[PDB]
Amino acid sequence: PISPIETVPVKLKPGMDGPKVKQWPLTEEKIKALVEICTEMEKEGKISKIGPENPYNTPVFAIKKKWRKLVDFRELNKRTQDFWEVQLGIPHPAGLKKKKSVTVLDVGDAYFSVPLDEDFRKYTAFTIPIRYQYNVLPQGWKGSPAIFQSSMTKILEPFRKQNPDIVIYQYVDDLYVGSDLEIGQHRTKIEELRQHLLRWGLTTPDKKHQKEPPFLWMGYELHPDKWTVQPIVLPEKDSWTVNDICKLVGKLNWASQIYPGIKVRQLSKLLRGTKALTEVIPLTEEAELELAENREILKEPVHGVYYDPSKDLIAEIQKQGQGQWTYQIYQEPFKNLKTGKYARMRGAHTNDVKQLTEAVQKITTESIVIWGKTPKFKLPIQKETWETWWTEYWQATWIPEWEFVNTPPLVKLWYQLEKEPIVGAETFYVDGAANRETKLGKAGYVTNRGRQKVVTLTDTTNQKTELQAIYLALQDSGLEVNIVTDSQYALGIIQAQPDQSESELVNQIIEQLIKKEKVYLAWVPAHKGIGGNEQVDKLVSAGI
Amino acid sequence: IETVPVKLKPGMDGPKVKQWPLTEEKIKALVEICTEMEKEGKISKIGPENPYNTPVFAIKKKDSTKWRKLVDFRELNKRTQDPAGLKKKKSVTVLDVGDAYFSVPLDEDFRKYTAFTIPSINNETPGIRYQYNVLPQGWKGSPAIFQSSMTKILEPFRKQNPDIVIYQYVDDLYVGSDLEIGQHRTKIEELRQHLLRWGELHPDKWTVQPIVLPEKDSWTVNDIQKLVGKLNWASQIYPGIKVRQLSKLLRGTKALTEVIPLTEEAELELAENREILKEPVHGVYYDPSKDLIAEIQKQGQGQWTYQIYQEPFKNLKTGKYARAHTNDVKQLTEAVQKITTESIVIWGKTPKFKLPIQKETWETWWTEYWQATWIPEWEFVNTPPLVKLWYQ
DNA sequence: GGGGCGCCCGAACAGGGACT
DNA sequence: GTCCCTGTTCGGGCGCCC
Ligand SMILES: Nc1nc(=O)n([C@@H]2CS[C@H](COP(=O)(O)OP(=O)(O)OP(=O)(O)O)O2)cc1F
Ligand SMILES: [Mg+2]
Repeated sequence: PISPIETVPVKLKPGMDGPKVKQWPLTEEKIKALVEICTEMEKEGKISKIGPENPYNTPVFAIKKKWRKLVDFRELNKRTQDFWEVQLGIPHPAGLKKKKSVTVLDVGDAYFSVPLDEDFRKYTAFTIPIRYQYNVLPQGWKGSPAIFQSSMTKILEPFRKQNPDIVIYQYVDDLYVGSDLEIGQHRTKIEELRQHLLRWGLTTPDKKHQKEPPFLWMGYELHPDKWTVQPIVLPEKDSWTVNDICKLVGKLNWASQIYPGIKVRQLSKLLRGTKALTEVIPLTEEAELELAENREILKEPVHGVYYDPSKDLIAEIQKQGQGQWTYQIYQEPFKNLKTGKYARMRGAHTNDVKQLTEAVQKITTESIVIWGKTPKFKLPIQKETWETWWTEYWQATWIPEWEFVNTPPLVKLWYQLEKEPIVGAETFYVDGAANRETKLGKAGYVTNRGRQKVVTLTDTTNQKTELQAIYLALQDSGLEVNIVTDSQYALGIIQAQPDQSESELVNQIIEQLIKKEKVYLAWVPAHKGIGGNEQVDKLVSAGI
Repeated sequence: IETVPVKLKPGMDGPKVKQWPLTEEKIKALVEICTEMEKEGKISKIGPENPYNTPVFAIKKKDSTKWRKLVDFRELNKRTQDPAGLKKKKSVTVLDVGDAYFSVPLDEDFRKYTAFTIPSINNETPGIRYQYNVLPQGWKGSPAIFQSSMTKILEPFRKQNPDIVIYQYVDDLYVGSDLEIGQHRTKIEELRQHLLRWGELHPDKWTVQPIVLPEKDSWTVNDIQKLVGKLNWASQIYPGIKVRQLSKLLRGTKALTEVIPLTEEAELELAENREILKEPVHGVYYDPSKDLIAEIQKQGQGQWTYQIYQEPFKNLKTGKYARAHTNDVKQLTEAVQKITTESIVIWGKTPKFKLPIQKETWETWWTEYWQATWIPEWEFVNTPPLVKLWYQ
């Protein structure tokens, strides 16, 4: 039936007009289901028969759930005004509190219970192969979701006012209703809620009225003291395509919310060169191995718990290598609220302290969404490793309240640049130059002990020659070395202490830095005739 | 009362900025404040057919169990059509006159651009959207439309106290006097009383941070190399800086820890440069049609340095901000509030900040430490570690 | 066909440094 | 100015919910 709620006024974008698009041919299985649906809707006021005074038309079709009627308004959606979406995210079971009594209700034929603006009905014209227009929200129009969600909220607002301590999780037409009443009195409230919805035209079919645990909700099963995800099944192909791995990436990601340990780096690295979805791809050993690891952790049984506002939130992070991080959030040990992974690579060059600081940031934001507060952290990093980093590093960086957890692999800084120049260490003056024309270059050094080397490079860049020279000085020096450079580019990278990089060359440099006992890197302004930055400049620029 | 028409700059839409996640605290406070504002008719509920949005949050002022709603209107302000003695005073008190604005209605056809959205914990519900019916706190237009009404209110107090400077910046009234602190406070209370019947800073203790060169009885090649790079940079700000003699000590290819005795020339050149750094920066004129730009460098140990300029190397001001369990982001957040305050007092305008912090770090936590009623523009940078040595 | 959030990727900017 | 390298956004695809 149809809500007496006020319609929501809606326009086309300025200077535009409704869709005029031919209905494409359609199998009869569908045509039968269409007219079945349309004769009832038309009977009920939800659609009206139009004439030839309606120029517009938009294709319609169906897919099976019973049947769902759809309309390909891709063209109308283009001409319609913008909406601010009111759905800001997805409720998560781990943010639910323990409730004495629980109900889950679905609203029956939701969209078709909300009236569409009169001045806009004409644009919704569609034709069954009979012509109709919509008097209610259509499935396929881009305005239907927000208009539904907002209307629902107006409709629930009075009930929520009158019943501040009944919690109603409202996800489109889905209602989870929780109370601290005994089932008798809870059921009385539910009935009050259902008559409230019915007054506004929204039915709640007993068919989808769940009264006993486990409740089915948002892809989960909610038991009274625990929650679980509904079964996940990974493809078992032998030949894999882009679109197949994506199905696997996606499903793993979804699992990672409650299955600790999941990893998807190598699988993801596969999807890089591809230009189209059909390509098949060799499951590299690195990736094929990952698959099995994940595939193994899924077989084990798993569950989260609910939220007790009167205890603390604790997030505990673990390192998995290759810039991969896993975490678990809990209030009581081995009773997870939920889990997750972090795996984003930010920057050409980074180290494990930065990545850990990014995982903390992510987890903090996610926790604020779900529980409205920050967790306390448990991290594989020494209170003193952190302070070293926080001291030397030039950026503001910070981690909220945390204690160390010696669960390796511990996060560590892999080398430290000296603060003062090194006595009894040979001084290298390095430099590089490149030619923008020919792409030819040179990198070399000159040392206070009389050593001098110049290496010619091909297909290079100025910045590269500059890193090449530093690398060269690292290669030909003892376990202690002073290096003087005039490159802000190179000094900037090395001073931030990366342990991993997208650049092979920086990786090679990193390996050298870890080998060394002591490195002091110092900067001077170029072309100011500083010796013997000046002397190595002549060398590497000659012929360049 | 009847409303004043207001437009956007031509060829500009309203703001469409996504609401960020709030803590339980801030949401509870916001829902309290909003329901009351909706009773008093100051805001109305709206739908998703209004396509505009602007972030809201809330700050717990002082220790007081009173929250203040805070709408980030920076975007809308960018898109809204368009007191020298105050920096001298012994004391300036900052008053929050924001709620005065709620008494003036707001052009109906403009209200839609003031839309905002209250999130829920764990997305229990979709957002609740409101728009303003009155002059909103934080909006550029609010002090404009209200000025004539603000003048009428103040004019008598200004008469009776001509030594007192009152300056307004959006929600803020800056009140400056040379009174000893007891009679100052009494006067402030006096101005508060006057405001009621309608409906602590110390500017001349603001020091600047000069570039300064180390003093040493013996200099290594490294020392001199640092020195010359620093001087060579500084020469971009003080073109009289000279580096020729000192640089000539680094002829050859020498060990970093080799000791170099300074020549007579080099000592003189160093002595000149020392003096040149005293002599104030020449030729820097504040241009109000240009952005104020602020850079901050982290010096460590609770030390922060900053410069305000509009053109590269043309500094209007340069400063330092000083403070175990230190919180960098807090410190940074406090530093930008301090700098903004100075900048308003000195020029009545808010600088665009270049923040030495990663975006996500900053965006994760800065609302935890914010106490101002305004919010400055900002952008995030990767400080080349060179410049952090320059203001050492 | 629609809206939401998530994840990964690469395209198109926007900066600042080094160079003819 | 140009190239280079780095950052950010924003629109692809897939997952999941209705
Ligand atoms: N793929 C979907 N597209 C949609 O536009 N919807 C929208 C948002 S929720 C609304 C549900 O409409 P209906 O209530 O007729 O859906 P239903 O048949 O699942 O539920 P019911 O049997 O009517 O109680 O349809 C749902 C989808 F799953
Ligand atoms: Mg339904």
